[PDB]
Amino acid sequence: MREIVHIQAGQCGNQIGAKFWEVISDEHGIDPTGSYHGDSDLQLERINVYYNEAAGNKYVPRAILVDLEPGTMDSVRSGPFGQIFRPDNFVFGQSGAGNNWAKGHYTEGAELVDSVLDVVRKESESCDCLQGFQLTHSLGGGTGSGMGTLLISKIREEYPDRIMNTFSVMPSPKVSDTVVEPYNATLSVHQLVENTDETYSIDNEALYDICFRTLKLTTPTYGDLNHLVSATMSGVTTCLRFPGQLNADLRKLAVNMVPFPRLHFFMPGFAPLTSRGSQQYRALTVPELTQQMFDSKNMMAACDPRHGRYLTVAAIFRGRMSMKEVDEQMLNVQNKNSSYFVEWIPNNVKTAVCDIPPRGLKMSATFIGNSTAIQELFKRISEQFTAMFRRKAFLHWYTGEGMDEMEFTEAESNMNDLVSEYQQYQ
Amino acid sequence: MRECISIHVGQAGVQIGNACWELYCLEHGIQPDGQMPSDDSFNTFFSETGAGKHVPRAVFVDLEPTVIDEVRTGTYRQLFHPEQLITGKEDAANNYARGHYTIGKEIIDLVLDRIRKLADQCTGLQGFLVFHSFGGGTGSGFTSLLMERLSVDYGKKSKLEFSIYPAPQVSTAVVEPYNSILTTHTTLEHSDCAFMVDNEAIYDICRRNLDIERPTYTNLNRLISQIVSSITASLRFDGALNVDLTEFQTNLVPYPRIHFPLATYAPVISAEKAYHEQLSVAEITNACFEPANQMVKCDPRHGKYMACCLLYRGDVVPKDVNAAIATIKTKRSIQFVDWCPTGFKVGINYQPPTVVPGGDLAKVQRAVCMLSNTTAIAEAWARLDHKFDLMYAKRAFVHWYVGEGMEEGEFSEAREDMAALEKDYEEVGV
Ligand SMILES: CC(=O)O[C@H]1C(=O)[C@@]2(C)[C@H]([C@H](OC(=O)c3ccccc3)[C@]3(O)C[C@H](OC(=O)[C@H](O)[C@@H](NC(=O)c4ccccc4)c4ccccc4)C(C)=C1C3(C)C)[C@]1(OC(C)=O)CO[C@@H]1C[C@@H]2O
Ligand SMILES: Nc1nc2c(ncn2[C@@H]2O[C@H](COP(=O)(O)OP(=O)(O)OP(=O)(O)O)[C@@H](O)[C@H]2O)c(=O)[nH]1
Ligand SMILES: Nc1nc2c(ncn2[C@@H]2O[C@H](COP(=O)(O)OP(=O)(O)O)[C@@H](O)[C@H]2O)c(=O)[nH]1
Ligand SMILES: [Mg+2]
Repeated sequence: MREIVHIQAGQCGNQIGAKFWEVISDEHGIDPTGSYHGDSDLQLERINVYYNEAAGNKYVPRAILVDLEPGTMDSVRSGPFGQIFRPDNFVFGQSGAGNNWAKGHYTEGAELVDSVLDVVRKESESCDCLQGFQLTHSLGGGTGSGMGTLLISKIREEYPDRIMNTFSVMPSPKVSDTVVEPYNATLSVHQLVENTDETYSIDNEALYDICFRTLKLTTPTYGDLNHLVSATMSGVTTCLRFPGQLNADLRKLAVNMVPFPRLHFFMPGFAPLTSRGSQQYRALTVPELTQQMFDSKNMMAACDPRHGRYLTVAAIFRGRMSMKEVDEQMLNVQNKNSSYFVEWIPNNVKTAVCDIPPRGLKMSATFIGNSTAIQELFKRISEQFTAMFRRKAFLHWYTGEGMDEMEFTEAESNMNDLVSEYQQYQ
Repeated sequence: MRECISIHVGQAGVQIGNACWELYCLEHGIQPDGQMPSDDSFNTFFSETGAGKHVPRAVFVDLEPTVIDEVRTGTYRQLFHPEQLITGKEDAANNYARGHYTIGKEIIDLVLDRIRKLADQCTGLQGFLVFHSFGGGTGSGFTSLLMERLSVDYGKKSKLEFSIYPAPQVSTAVVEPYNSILTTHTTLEHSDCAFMVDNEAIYDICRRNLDIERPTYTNLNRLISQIVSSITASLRFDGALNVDLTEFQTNLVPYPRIHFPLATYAPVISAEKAYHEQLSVAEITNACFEPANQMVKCDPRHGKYMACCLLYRGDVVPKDVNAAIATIKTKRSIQFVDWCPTGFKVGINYQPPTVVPGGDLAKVQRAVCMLSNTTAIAEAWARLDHKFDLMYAKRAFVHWYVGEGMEEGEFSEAREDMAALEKDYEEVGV
């Protein structure tokens, strides 16, 4: 029944993934051993969406773990929840990607993908009815960007009608740890625009802005950023795991969210978010849940939605709440902010409402925004790529892996074609 | 004898069903396990097995498991026959073409096999009661696949249809206008009386009459079931003027395509208000001609009425009803067509309206359901085809419908057929 297969690529994809498995195991009431210890029948009713049932009532997550280095597998396997994953589903090389997209796609991961894909088959054949693939990765560096988009291409060719749904941490100018992220990202966005059905664009600059200007964390780690990402990952699949007043499958999102086939790059968000020193003074009620959820400060990509228009927004609410109050607030937002929504769509907001809020919250909303402002993320990556490529800087590392300057020219061509399609509707 | 097969489709139809069957069980005194402690009044809605178990004449259909798996687990798990709660694997995704062409194409011959096994227990089947959302993928596409089959399989039998229809402002989906327009062939060709209802109108009725500031859907579904209990009451109970389900249609429907009445119910009232007013037949009759109580956001004063069925129930007497409708004929704001000098069909049933014990709505000695054919409803269509036009001019989501086996020309052919219905309701008002 609507199974998801989840796949983790590179350091970032395995880190946002290994936190996601701690979050959905808390929801489903599964112990770090793999045993169920939860309160409620509703936790166990849809455990099949993310887990395989196994002997002794142990539940093994339907995750494939992919890397070109052993050291992230060693860090996950030794971690808070590491023993829960199937030993056969850790698929890895020895020599890394070197932060090179061409090592991922053409050499080091082209060797390994035959050993990955045949595990994705064992999980997908163990499904009763697969709904889709849920892939976590980063667009900077080489493993997530270049092997993860190789793997998207292989799974897309094999499963053409299932949902391909990716969570994609991607570069920004003021929070960059690598010289060649513009190249790696530009070569990777060229694969996402053609193959994925949804891509959730996430940024470390926006995840630090939530930590500093909303949560008021003094020293936010990558573990704190991974917690913000994985809350929205748990959010969008909620309606295929729990009952609700309005159910929305990942496909019921896509049909409402994607007006034209290629405009599937989404900007996620979450509510409530508070400092731990101010949760005492807020009322969590749907109007306050809404006023935060649509705030330019709350969204997990550096694009301000006041620099564009929304095509579609989806607000996936969780908790015991009024349908009048939810339908009132999603009306009031797009009438009082009407200059920020496209006027050729007569209602821009999808709503969904689950009966089961996150453990320790009375209510939650996960926000998904499709906005013409996402062009500013692809535009800045293309403007950084352009400066390095106009002088062929660092290209012997890619052409030494058998790549061409023609593939760089074709990737940046397709990047500006994606920017032009979002700008067209602005 | 006098059976009705009740078919509940998608999330909206199933959740209205879970309120309808909550009501019918209380009204006939059937326990939620289907047993009856201590007349054939239940026979329209329940088949009786030799154990003394009353099993409902209903089919619940959804293309995804979630809502019917909740019916299979909640207090009514023992009421229904387990194979007439029908689920697929795959959601219809608010896409008409998944409901009609691609996903619902697999479940249909299992659904019709259950309807046949119900109809073969009916000794004198009166009609079908079909419950759905106009905005849903299962709601529009599966109901339109099912009705096309029922209209060749049961061509004589009356098909009454209860539709949650998109609002002026309130909406839950971007593609609600596409699914609703594609449905207009179903209601025109394969339905006999189609009761449009609106979430935004019932929310405003809840705010003004029930004093509930922020309602859920469970508050709406206890009003949509109160109307079908009032339509079917003459089939189930003794009355002064019992109305047959074809007698109803012979007075409601002036022309074959002109079968989209409004409905309203009175008194919708909070139990705290109901002590401080007397709620006489004339008060509750006049309440039905307020714009404030119409369950579609359109104004009846911008139309002409063609025919009304005032379906009274409880402590109502034919004197008081004649005296009431004589005042409705006196008022010039309530305008009828020149060609209907009679105006009113009246039904009067001796069974008071049943309170659901968890409900927002008062105990009252009297109720009326007014079902009402009026030209005004064409504005609810002229709202929604203007939502369709803005999106279809851009082809704004059409690749998801074309991608699941629909002809692109069906959008033009559905907007065309809606303009011919909106023409007919303007054309008869002269
Ligand atoms: C008493 C009280 O209100 O406690 C809250 C709390 O103080 C706040 C600050 C929590 C807290 O969040 C954080 O500390 C945090 C830090 C960095 C990044 C992200 C979160 C909380 O830790 C987080 C925790 O949330 C959960 O436990 C959810 O089930 C969540 N899962 C996890 O956080 C989790 C943690 C460890 C292991 C496994 C799961 C979740 C989110 C989305 C979907 C599914 C589950 C909650 C409500 C609280 C505390 C405990 C203080 C907040 O988080 C959530 C998701 O509600 C941060 O802002 C909100 C508002 C809350 O008021
Ligand atoms: N009153 C009422 N309205 C409902 C209820 N559930 C859904 N609706 C309305 O139904 C419309 C959307 O239809 P869906 O619930 O998505 O219909 P569906 O057939 O399940 O659609 P699919 O998921 O695509 O199969 C919205 O306008 C809702 O307001 C309910 O329980 N009561
Ligand atoms: N949020 C998050 N970002 C990370 C994490 N680790 C690395 N990153 C950041 O995102 C980029 C990810 O690249 P990486 O995953 O290391 O490349 P790969 O291993 O070759 O795929 C890095 O440059 C970091 O800025 C992590 O745990 N969480
Ligand atoms: Mg549905």
